[PDB]
Amino acid sequence: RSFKVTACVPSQTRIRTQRELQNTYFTKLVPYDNWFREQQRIMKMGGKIVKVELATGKPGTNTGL
Amino acid sequence: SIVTKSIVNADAEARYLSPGELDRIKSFVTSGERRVRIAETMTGARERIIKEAGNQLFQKRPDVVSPGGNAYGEEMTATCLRDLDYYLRLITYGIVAGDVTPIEEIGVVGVREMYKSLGTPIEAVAEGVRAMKSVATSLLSGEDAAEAGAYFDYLIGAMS
Amino acid sequence: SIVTKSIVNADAEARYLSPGELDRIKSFVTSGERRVRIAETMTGARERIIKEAGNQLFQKRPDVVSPGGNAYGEEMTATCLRDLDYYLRLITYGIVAGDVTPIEEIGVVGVREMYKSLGTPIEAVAEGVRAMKSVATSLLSGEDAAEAGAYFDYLIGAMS
Amino acid sequence: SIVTKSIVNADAEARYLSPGELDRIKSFVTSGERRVRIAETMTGARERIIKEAGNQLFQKRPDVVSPGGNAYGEEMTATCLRDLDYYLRLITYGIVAGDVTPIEEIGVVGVREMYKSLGTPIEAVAEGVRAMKSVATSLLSGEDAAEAGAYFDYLIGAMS
Amino acid sequence: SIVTKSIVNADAEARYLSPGELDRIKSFVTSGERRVRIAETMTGARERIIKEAGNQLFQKRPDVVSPGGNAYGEEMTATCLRDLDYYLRLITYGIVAGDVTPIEEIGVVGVREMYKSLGTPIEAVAEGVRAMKSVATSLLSGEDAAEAGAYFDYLIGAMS
Amino acid sequence: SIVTKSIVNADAEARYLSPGELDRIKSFVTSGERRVRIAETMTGARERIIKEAGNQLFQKRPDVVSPGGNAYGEEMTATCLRDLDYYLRLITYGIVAGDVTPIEEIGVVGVREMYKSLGTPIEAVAEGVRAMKSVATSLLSGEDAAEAGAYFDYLIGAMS
Amino acid sequence: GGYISSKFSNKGGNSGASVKFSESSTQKVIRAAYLQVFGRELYSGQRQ
Amino acid sequence: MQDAITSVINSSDVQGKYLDASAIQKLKAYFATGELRVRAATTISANAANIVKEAVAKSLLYSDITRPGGNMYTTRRYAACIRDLDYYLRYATYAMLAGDPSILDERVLNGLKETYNSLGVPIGATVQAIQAMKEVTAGLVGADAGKEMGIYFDYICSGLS
Amino acid sequence: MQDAITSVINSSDVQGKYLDASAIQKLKAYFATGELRVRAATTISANAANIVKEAVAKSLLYSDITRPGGNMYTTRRYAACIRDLDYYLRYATYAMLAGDPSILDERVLNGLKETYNSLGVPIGATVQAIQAMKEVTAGLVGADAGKEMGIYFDYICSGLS
Amino acid sequence: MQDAITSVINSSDVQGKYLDASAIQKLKAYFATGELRVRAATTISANAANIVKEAVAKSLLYSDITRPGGNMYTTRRYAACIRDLDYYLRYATYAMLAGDPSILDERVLNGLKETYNSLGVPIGATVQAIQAMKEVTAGLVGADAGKEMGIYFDYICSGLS
Amino acid sequence: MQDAITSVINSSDVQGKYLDASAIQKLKAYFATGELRVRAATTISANAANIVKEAVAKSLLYSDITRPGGNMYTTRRYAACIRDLDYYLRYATYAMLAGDPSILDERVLNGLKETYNSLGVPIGATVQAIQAMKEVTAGLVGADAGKEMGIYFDYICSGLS
Amino acid sequence: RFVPQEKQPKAGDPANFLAMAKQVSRPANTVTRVAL
Ligand SMILES: *[C@H](C)[C@H]1/C(=C/c2[nH]c(/C=C3N=C(/C=C4\NC(=O)C(CC)=C4C)C(C)=C\3CCC(=O)O)c(CCC(=O)O)c2C)NC(=O)[C@@H]1C
Ligand SMILES: CCC1=C(C)/C(=C/C2=NC(=C\c3[nH]c(/C=C4\NC(=O)[C@H](C)[C@H]4CC)c(C)c3CCC(=O)O)/C(CCC(=O)O)=C2C)NC1=O
Ligand SMILES: CCC1=C(C)/C(=C/C2=NC(=C\c3[nH]c(/C=C4\NC(=O)[C@H](C)[C@H]4CC)c(C)c3CCC(=O)O)/C(CCC(=O)O)=C2C)NC1=O
Ligand SMILES: CCC1=C(C)/C(=C/C2=NC(=C\c3[nH]c(/C=C4\NC(=O)[C@H](C)[C@H]4CC)c(C)c3CCC(=O)O)/C(CCC(=O)O)=C2C)NC1=O
Ligand SMILES: CCC1=C(C)/C(=C/C2=NC(=C\c3[nH]c(/C=C4\NC(=O)[C@H](C)[C@H]4CC)c(C)c3CCC(=O)O)/C(CCC(=O)O)=C2C)NC1=O
Ligand SMILES: CCC1=C(C)/C(=C/C2=NC(=C\c3[nH]c(/C=C4\NC(=O)[C@H](C)[C@H]4CC)c(C)c3CCC(=O)O)/C(CCC(=O)O)=C2C)NC1=O
Ligand SMILES: CCC1=C(C)/C(=C/C2=NC(=C\c3[nH]c(/C=C4\NC(=O)[C@H](C)[C@H]4CC)c(C)c3CCC(=O)O)/C(CCC(=O)O)=C2C)NC1=O
Ligand SMILES: CCC1=C(C)/C(=C/C2=NC(=C\c3[nH]c(/C=C4\NC(=O)[C@H](C)[C@H]4CC)c(C)c3CCC(=O)O)/C(CCC(=O)O)=C2C)NC1=O
Ligand SMILES: CCC1=C(C)/C(=C/C2=NC(=C\c3[nH]c(/C=C4\NC(=O)[C@H](C)[C@H]4CC)c(C)c3CCC(=O)O)/C(CCC(=O)O)=C2C)NC1=O
Ligand SMILES: CCC1=C(C)/C(=C/C2=NC(=C\c3[nH]c(/C=C4\NC(=O)[C@H](C)[C@H]4CC)c(C)c3CCC(=O)O)/C(CCC(=O)O)=C2C)NC1=O
Repeated sequence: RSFKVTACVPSQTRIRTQRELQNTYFTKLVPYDNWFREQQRIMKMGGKIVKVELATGKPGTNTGL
Repeated sequence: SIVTKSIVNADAEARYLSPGELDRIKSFVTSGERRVRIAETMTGARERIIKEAGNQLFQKRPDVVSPGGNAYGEEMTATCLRDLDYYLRLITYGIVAGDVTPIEEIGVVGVREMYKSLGTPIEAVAEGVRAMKSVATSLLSGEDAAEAGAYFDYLIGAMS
Repeated sequence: SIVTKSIVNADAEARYLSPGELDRIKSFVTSGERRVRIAETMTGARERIIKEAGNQLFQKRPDVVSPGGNAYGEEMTATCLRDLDYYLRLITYGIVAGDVTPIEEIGVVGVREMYKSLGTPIEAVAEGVRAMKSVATSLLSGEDAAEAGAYFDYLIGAMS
Repeated sequence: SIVTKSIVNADAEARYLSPGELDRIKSFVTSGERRVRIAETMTGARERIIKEAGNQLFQKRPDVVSPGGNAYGEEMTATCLRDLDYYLRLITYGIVAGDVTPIEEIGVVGVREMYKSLGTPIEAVAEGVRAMKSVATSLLSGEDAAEAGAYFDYLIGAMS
Repeated sequence: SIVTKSIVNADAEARYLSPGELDRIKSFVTSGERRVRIAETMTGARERIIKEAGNQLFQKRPDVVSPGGNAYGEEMTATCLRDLDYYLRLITYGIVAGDVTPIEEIGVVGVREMYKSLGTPIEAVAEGVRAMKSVATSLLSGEDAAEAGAYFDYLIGAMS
Repeated sequence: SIVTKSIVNADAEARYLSPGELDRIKSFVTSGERRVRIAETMTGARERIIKEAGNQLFQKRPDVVSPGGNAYGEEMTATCLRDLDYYLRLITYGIVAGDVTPIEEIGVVGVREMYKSLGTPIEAVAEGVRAMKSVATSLLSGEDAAEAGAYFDYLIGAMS
Repeated sequence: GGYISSKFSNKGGNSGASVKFSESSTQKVIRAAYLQVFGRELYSGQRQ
Repeated sequence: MQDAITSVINSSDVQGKYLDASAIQKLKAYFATGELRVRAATTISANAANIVKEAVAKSLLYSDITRPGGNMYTTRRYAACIRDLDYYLRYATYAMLAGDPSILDERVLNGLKETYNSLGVPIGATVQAIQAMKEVTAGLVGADAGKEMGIYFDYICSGLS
Repeated sequence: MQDAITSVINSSDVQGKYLDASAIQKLKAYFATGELRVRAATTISANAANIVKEAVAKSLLYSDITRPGGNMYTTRRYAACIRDLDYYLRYATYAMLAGDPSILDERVLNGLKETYNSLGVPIGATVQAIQAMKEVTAGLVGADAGKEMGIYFDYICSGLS
Repeated sequence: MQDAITSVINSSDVQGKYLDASAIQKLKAYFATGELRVRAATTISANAANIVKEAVAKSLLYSDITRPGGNMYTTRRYAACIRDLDYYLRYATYAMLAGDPSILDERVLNGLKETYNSLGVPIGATVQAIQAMKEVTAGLVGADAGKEMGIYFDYICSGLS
Repeated sequence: MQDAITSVINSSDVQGKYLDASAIQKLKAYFATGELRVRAATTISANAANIVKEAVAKSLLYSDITRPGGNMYTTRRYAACIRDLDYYLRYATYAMLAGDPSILDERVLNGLKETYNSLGVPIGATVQAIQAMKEVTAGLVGADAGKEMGIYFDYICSGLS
Repeated sequence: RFVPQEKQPKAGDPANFLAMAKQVSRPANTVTRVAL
């Protein structure tokens, strides 16, 4: 049950002399049971959630996760 | 199911499923023509199991029938049989599945939340479920209730 | 054993044991008489197994007897037949314990770095267990060869 | 290249390149023609450095030629020459860059999971390429066989 | 030094040393016979440097030694010339290491927090070092100008 | 602000607001008419504060107004005041919010990279914003010179 | 090959890729990830 | 993450000027209504579970999604939903003291719009629930603070729809 | 990840009907041929490092694709595509026991299309490798279960091409 | 991350050939100009602050981009102007030492069309900042390698625009 | 077919009561916005070959999809794809004219979710084309009526995803 | 004290040791094998 986020987050307080292109464009896959503790982490950072996608199976299926 | 729990465990070890567990699926499929009698007997007594286990519960906890509990009135004792029937509509989904993977995702995973959110104490809910799975063990055979009664009594410790 | 997978995979979620996993416990203590007769017969002909499956292994892979290989001379082939007797003993533990785990801990999790530090080929002993299972399933019964031959099949399938 | 190893050594700490490090690049440019003279001596004398040193490997390890082993006389010993010819090609890729990584990314990164699936002793390749570069140092000089000597020994310590 | 961080970059990957940086150690130790020759010239004329770097500083920023400034007094300059004498000790440590981590671990890391506390301005001590850079590069020839002035650059750009 | 700090601290523990913290906001809102007239004490006299600290900065440091310095000429001097005009606007935002949180996100988090790139000395700004402090608190009252001056003294130590 | 998902319209990957430099720069992150969480190098039959 | 005092600061900063007389007329308007916002913050956070147990009772408890065929029979899906409607009560009361809808934007509204489309749940049942949450919360805190909490409920409601 | 047993459980609770008569012969069809699958899935694990011996040696070993210039010529690209074939066998055997290809499109087929068009992997070489490994399993499990294994092998090749 | 040294390794590998005599003179073509890149890379590294001040002074510092409402108005953003301009200078001299613009497409020009769009950074301003940075580093190096430096700056500006 | 007039007829008829005040507040809101919706339905029908063009020329041309390999390579796939995007826009304007998405529940979202997975149509690209067609339409009709299509454009996207 | 665990008798399984000497030919020459 994995999602597929794509997240644009800026650097809040620090001016990072290394590149950190990947630290502004997490387009990772997060599973369902730990997305919502993870979604608030981007949300408290001031990031922007662009899209979320169901990379796994069908919604509404109440068994088999 | 027991097929489903074995293959997700073998994915975690990143190997094929073990010959210890391959006995169990082989034991599940020779008992696949053993599990189906438990499923059909609960069809023939689902109007008999629930209508007796309510009064078994209401003689154990008559705080519910008193005015002020969460099932008081004829419109309110409808759900205190309907939520019990819904749990009888969960075991037969997992008798033939063998284990608790349809028991969890329909019944268990947030059941501390919504009965608190509806105001019903789950200790009364688990009591009638325990009152249910004394009558269903007496209805089934001594060999049927030896394993399904162990499977019956998961839900009482899972709820409360 | 059967408990050692189940007592760990339910401790990690910090729950009590699910009654699908209590089938796995029930599932065998009824097989513990049948699991004990086979390892008594395996130990009872453990000299005939190593002297036969060690013999025609070298008709299949004659390289390790040949000079330039590791087991040149009788002083190393008898050292080589220690690992045949060790793995025969580790089969008989795993049949009695019931599943995959005691042969995995004692004789598997270092063998890509033990045998590389010894310089011996890691694939050639994997040929020998298929002959060790050839002589063993040739001497036991037919109904236990689907059980006892499969515990051989794990220590093949994680060796090569 | 030694240019390419220098940038990622500076880009990890997000830095412009050190002028002591540009001395290594400026020494690499004025000694760039010398390494091309090293590489043509290998490619010109390829047919005397492969059939000899492979035969040194077969004299050191006569396990290889014998049946039951990895090689056999008609083409399997011939294709263990071309699987040995690839590494001499990778050394000549490595010495003209002044760097290890043309030996790395083509012929190091997955050789253990390759040759276990191919069924050859990976240590015999390492003893074979040790026999390859023992005669390669005596080929060209005593001066140029030291800083090209530093790229010979790495592939020995990559197989094991 | 180069050798003490080529260890750590190779230790945290748990690898042995690559031969690319073994060139970097080998080119460093044959440069050791000429880098200490720079440091013997630097410590031989420290009193010619420190007296001249004081008078090139105090003409540029005359407010710090005029009263109302921090270095006012007969002895308060004598500590403040000594506080600039320490950076000549460290640059001779940075010359013989070929590196800048003895500048870093000794004379960089908390240098903003000292002079904020003591009250001297942080750029005014940095302007003495570029005044010290103009005389110490005038002590040496052309090929020792950039090799000494690079470590002078790093102490300027860190404090400012 | 105190409203912003009390939410974000209480959001991270997933709790509502404490009654100790709700009376913090309740006194903060009702005293907001006190703080806005401290803000209009400065913006009513902003063009005098710039001009007096304009004369007070170039007296104590005349190299920035000198030819060669970074504010030389009637347009190149016009800018340094206009930069001081920004910091009246920033500190007036800080008294209104009751915190240095609009000082952070607007004004102070990148000054150590900006003026090093722009060539102006940060300590030249750090006295001009300190001469701003002496001309402001003479115009304010007694008690709020500790209140507004804490936003002044935050801009000194975060500058230098 | 780069970030394959979230298309990232221009990439000059050189998908032929005889020698990339990027394989060593991602091999030693993986070895350092094992070296911190397990604290040691893992055995070769165990690394997922 | 901002509040109504710093949003007036930010609307004056990005325009350019100082605290002009239009902003002080806006800022003094916040300090007058800020007294009632605290006295309605406590009586929501007292009855935070009592609101959401009644707001589900107006619209959701006997409908399409209790007879089999919808979102909530699966016990995790109903318990997420009571927990989702709990967090609307927390963030609107975070929006009530802060005096702006922009705290709801960087905490609720940006992510949640595309998940509910992707997870197949109805937004139309959610906006029916928050409007049912609006008609009970005005009864608890009083009507005059109900016009305050009716703003940020609608910003969730217009934002999700 | 869910099997055919959970799938008929999934299609029975959601409409409000009990465990009816028509669901039983879907399960009895599973319970009839489920004894065949445990005889099948053990023998694949006997040859799980031996099918991949034959996987290269039938269609990939002494070909021009392995000759320098092709896609399968590097040691980092060789060993990455034996594990990429070994995973396609192991997840097939999970589906051999599932009675369902619904372990494939969660863990195998989720990003597998776009990662081969981007990495330069030829699609036609894989389906000439995977469909070649259908018939060697037909000599190891017998006639009928290889035709059952040919369903999920074609479900790979329907979901790869 | 291909060097011009490694590019002729990349072409000679996929031919299946050794170090060809055509590849020898191509390596000597890089080795001849390699003296004129090491002597020009020291000038850039000693003038990185002495270039990027003079690139923003020609095109950036007095416009509607440093006013309030401008994109680089506050010093949180102005420090992320110079540093995001410093990457285009620090990676310019990186490919100058390699003679190959493949470093720019893997490390720099990777998501920058997409990243600057979803922050609000105008691409039409920073394309002029690079071209103003090209005309100042041409005089600091000379017309030999300033021809060679200048082919990377529009190469950045091609995929950025 | 349920108009927003006829929707509150049917919700009043299932109770069998007359029109209350809160039902009339749906009508008098709907009678207020009558002239706004009629102005939008004219200017879409005068531009319905250009709204369908600037949606696909923004989001889908020169992409993966118009290139050979997936789903819009041939012309008959392109004619079928512009047949859908014309029909979505023509069915969105009826819900703008009705004020109820029951047209989209009855005439569009019946077989469409099932027939796209059954055909191999990418839902994730055609949920983007209607999403790209919204801000063309919100600019073409004016943002007062541009906030009116956004309920009924994304009612397709709530159903089709 | 000298035994504990040893099956000394290799005895019968050995031995072959026929052995062989192997020649050298060019790798490039298609000995390696090229399918298609
Ligand atoms: C377009 C950018 C996307 C796309 C379109 C596409 N669709 C089809 C096939 C069909 N489309 C429909 C659509 C509808 N039926 C309805 O009732 C309504 C509501 C008014 C709609 C929108 C139907 C029924 C079909 C199948 C029958 C037919 O002949 O068209 C195709 C053709 C597929 C093929 O293989 O030929 C295409 C290309 N597909 C894409 O790639 C885009 C994401
Ligand atoms: C190595 C390849 C690479 C680069 C270059 C890169 C840049 C980059 N520039 C950024 C921001 C920024 N970039 C600018 C850019 C500019 N200011 C202007 O006015 C001009 C138009 C332009 C420079 C001339 C600004 C103002 C910000 C801050 C706004 C934001 O947070 O995005 C950020 C956001 C994080 C932060 O710095 O706070 C990144 C990651 N990322 C990468 O991976
Ligand atoms: C409990 C798990 C376990 C096992 C099974 C084991 C075997 C084992 N094999 C050994 C040596 C060895 N074992 C072999 C065996 C073989 N090489 C081959 O070519 C064949 C494939 C195979 C036998 C047919 C050989 C050749 C040596 C000697 C290695 C040498 O002399 O370099 C030794 C050291 C010698 C001794 O103590 O007598 C042990 C302990 N050790 C363990 O810890
Ligand atoms: C440059 C990076 C690189 C390497 C290293 C590489 C190796 C490689 N070695 C191979 C085979 C082989 N390699 C050997 C080698 C040996 N057997 C022995 O007895 C000896 C101990 C040993 C070498 C001295 C043999 C016998 C085969 C054929 C195996 C078979 O056909 O089953 C093959 C398969 C056939 C071929 O295409 O040549 C490859 C691809 N390919 C690459 O792209
Ligand atoms: C090697 C590492 C190292 C550093 C960095 C160091 C700094 C240092 N500078 C000091 C004092 C001082 N340093 C100065 C320096 C100056 N006044 C000026 O106006 C000029 C800008 C500047 C020097 C050119 C002055 C005036 C004092 C005395 C401060 C006082 O007594 O109030 C002191 C206190 C006196 C003491 O403890 O001996 C220390 C520790 N000592 C070290 O061992
Ligand atoms: C609100 C946050 C904020 C800050 C801090 C800021 C600084 C800032 N100061 C600037 C220039 C400048 N700033 C100064 C100011 C000074 N130089 C001096 O010599 C004086 C000592 C000193 C003032 C105390 C001058 C003279 C320039 C122009 C320098 C040049 O053009 O080379 C510039 C470039 C041109 C411009 O003003 O648009 C910026 C962006 N801008 C901002 O938006
Ligand atoms: C199949 C999975 C499933 C679960 C777990 C479930 C729980 C569940 N029980 C409910 C109500 C209820 N459940 C009960 C049952 C009880 N309360 C009592 O006091 C009795 C003692 C006790 C039974 C032991 C009652 C009385 C209600 C309605 C509560 C109310 O109207 O206030 C409701 C809200 C109404 C509805 O839509 O059904 C849910 C979702 N429903 C499900 O479909
Ligand atoms: C604080 C900002 C924020 C919001 C608002 C939010 C929503 C959110 N709602 C979710 C699930 C859910 N929400 C519902 C909601 C409902 N069921 C119904 O019938 C009603 C229409 C509605 C509520 C009464 C359902 C059925 C699911 C499960 C659907 C799924 O499994 O994806 C999930 C996935 C797991 C989780 O609960 O954490 C998130 C992340 N997340 C956030 O971070
Ligand atoms: C569990 C489900 C699953 C599968 C099936 C899977 C495949 C997979 N194959 C990959 C690469 C690869 N796949 C191949 C494939 C092949 N080479 C050939 O000769 C043939 C065309 C084909 C034979 C199978 C090659 C060569 C690469 C590496 C690309 C490279 O060399 O850079 C990669 C990229 C990462 C890497 O291995 O470097 C993934 C993720 N991943 C998964 O998670
Ligand atoms: C194999 C069958 C096949 C056809 C028929 C086909 C047509 C086709 N032509 C296109 C564009 C185009 N086609 C043309 C061609 C022309 N306009 C002129 O004035 C020229 C005289 C004329 C050439 C005959 C132009 C100019 C565009 C770009 C239109 C635009 O970008 O607005 C596009 C959109 C871009 C894309 O995704 O590919 C398609 C799909 N593609 C195909 O794969």
